[PDB]
Amino acid sequence: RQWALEDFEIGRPLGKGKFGNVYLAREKQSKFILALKVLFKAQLEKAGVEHQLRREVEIQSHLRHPNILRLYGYFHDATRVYLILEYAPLGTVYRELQKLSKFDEQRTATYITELANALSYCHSKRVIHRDIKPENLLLGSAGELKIADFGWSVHAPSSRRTTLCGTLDYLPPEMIEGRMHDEKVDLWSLGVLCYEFLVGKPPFEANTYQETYKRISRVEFTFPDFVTEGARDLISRLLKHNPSQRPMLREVLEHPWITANSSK
Amino acid sequence: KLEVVAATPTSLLISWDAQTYQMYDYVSYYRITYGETGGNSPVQEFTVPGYYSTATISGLKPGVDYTITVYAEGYYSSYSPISINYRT
Ligand SMILES: CO[C@@H](C(=O)N1Cc2[nH]nc(NC(=O)c3ccc(N4CCN(C)CC4)cc3)c2C1)c1ccccc1
Repeated sequence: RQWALEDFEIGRPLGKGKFGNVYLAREKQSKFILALKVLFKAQLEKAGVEHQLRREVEIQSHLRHPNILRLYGYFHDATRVYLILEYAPLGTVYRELQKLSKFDEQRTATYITELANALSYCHSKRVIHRDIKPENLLLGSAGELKIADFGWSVHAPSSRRTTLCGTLDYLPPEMIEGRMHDEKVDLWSLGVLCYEFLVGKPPFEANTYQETYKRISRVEFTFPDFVTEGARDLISRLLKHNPSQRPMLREVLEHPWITANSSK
Repeated sequence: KLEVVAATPTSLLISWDAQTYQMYDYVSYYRITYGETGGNSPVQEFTVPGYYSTATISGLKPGVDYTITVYAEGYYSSYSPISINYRT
């Protein structure tokens, strides 16, 4: 439908963005609580991220999965852009990791299970997220994982996939080495994410971006002693330099360490 | 504007990457119509999601003048049709 600001009741601000705020909102017709993200066009064009906004809206509006933050629609006036998003009441996985320093194996395996289910849904539509990281993950009412921020996402048959994009600590090696990439970059970043959940820090951390790009390209990382053998096996299977050697999400869900620790 | 990338006596691969859209005017889906050029046939149609840039039309008649038309249907606008003629 032709959404407009007159269709929503606006409450308190939920959080902060780079080019606006996110408010608690309610659809007057059904009294359904949602999240309203405001994006100032002046702050958008100054950063030159308008193309990423077009990508996020045109892709995320077609994704319906229990572990993907729904984008019900959007609209815009002369000064701002509005995104009608699903409400995630428990916050970001990033803040939960800041609190607990690191997650146990049960909470981590359940997150990976849910994330692999959503990625399998995206990959079934030839859609690659290319920005998996805790700061892009929200938590549902029952504590379920919800993937958000699809600005770096891509439709594989509709692009050449030869430009580097994502977050520094989560970049796959094929991107740093300038080669064509596909759905396997989500499998790499999933393994980087599994490491940070159990350890508390990304595996290729460095004081400069020169060294991080070097450590990723050569796959230079080690495990602390408290990481179990089943977790090292999954992360090592996911953090393979060759994208073709990385497993399928179906196999990640069937991995013995996920099967023995995941709640879902 | 519209371009035929690949060719096959029974299938075509079209691409509308050149079609630029208005800022903050995002595409919801595409309406792609194809049929014999100049005929009175009903013309077959189908839709692809808005994030698509290419599409594959299959099951066509070899050696037939076809007219490929794409309607970019945004969430708040209807863009001007773009067409191309290609002989299978
Ligand atoms: C900036 O964009 C938002 C965005 O698009 N969104 C869409 C969307 N939907 N629901 C959201 N939730 C929150 O913003 C939020 C923040 C804090 C919160 N609590 C803080 C206080 N605690 C005591 C309880 C829990 C609970 C919910 C968001 C953000 C975003 C943020 C992070 C990751 C991805 C997207």
